[PDB]
Amino acid sequence: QTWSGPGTTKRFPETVLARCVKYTEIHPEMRHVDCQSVWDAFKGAFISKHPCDITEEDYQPLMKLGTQTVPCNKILLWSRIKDLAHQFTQVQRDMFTLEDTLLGYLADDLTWCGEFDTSKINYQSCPDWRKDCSNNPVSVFWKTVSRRFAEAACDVVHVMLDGSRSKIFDKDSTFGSVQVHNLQPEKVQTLEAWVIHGGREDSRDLCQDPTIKELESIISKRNIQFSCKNIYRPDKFLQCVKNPEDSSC
Ligand SMILES: NC(=O)c1ccc[n+]([C@@H]2O[C@H](COP(=O)([O-])OP(=O)(O)OC[C@H]3O[C@@H](n4cnc5c(N)ncnc54)[C@H](O)[C@@H]3O)[C@@H](O)[C@H]2O)c1
Repeated sequence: QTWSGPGTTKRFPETVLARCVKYTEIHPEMRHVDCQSVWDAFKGAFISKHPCDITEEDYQPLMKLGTQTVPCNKILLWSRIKDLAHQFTQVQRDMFTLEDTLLGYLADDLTWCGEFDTSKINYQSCPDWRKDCSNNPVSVFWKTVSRRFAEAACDVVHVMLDGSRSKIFDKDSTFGSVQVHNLQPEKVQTLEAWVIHGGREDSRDLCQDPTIKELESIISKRNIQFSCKNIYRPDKFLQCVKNPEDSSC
């Protein structure tokens, strides 16, 4: 092991390519996209580069090719609750997480890195953001696209949070550290948090949690309004999303 983190996901190239093909077949706005070109831009960002010396500039060709206009008022951010967030947008096709854009979809759940001294993809190990270095191919990609997604948002921006974390709002998460600080005060009217409950019996009003007050305070300073909703039963939440024209929802 050079690095502490998992190596590049097996079949990474085929996977990105196949994801690109699938995405561009499904999403008509991205029909102009040449997936081979996308892949080549993606590779170019990290191949032959030291995996602790990646910059946002490295991903600019990919950002260019992956240019996508998402409805700015229909953005769902999330933190620590990836699965519910995606289940939600799979059904509420009106709304978009980052992983519902081409670039986020290409990269979701994947790891990748290269090596400085060669042009090969490193399937053995990749830098861990913590135990190794922060400017790695994965962390730099996610910070860049997460920032740009946040910059794109307008009107009411929603964020799904895991109410079972004990830092429900975590300043150190990508949401907390990058996206909160890149919501444009000129465009964003309200950030509304949906705090997802995840455990036994009748729960507190988690919108009163100190970390939520922290989030509210941060965003208020940025001249953006804050709203918060408890989602007490995520299972019933999704069921209501799947069939909304139904009493009890
Ligand atoms: N799809 C993703 O894996 C991804 C990663 C980072 C950020 N984001 C965007 O930011 C928000 C969620 O990120 P979050 O950190 O608040 O929630 P989170 O802590 O749950 O992170 C989501 C995933 O990204 C990984 N991750 C988080 N920060 C990372 C970093 N700096 N370097 C490498 N991997 C990292 C985590 O291990 C986890 O698998 C969402 O709005 C999302 O669209 C998505």
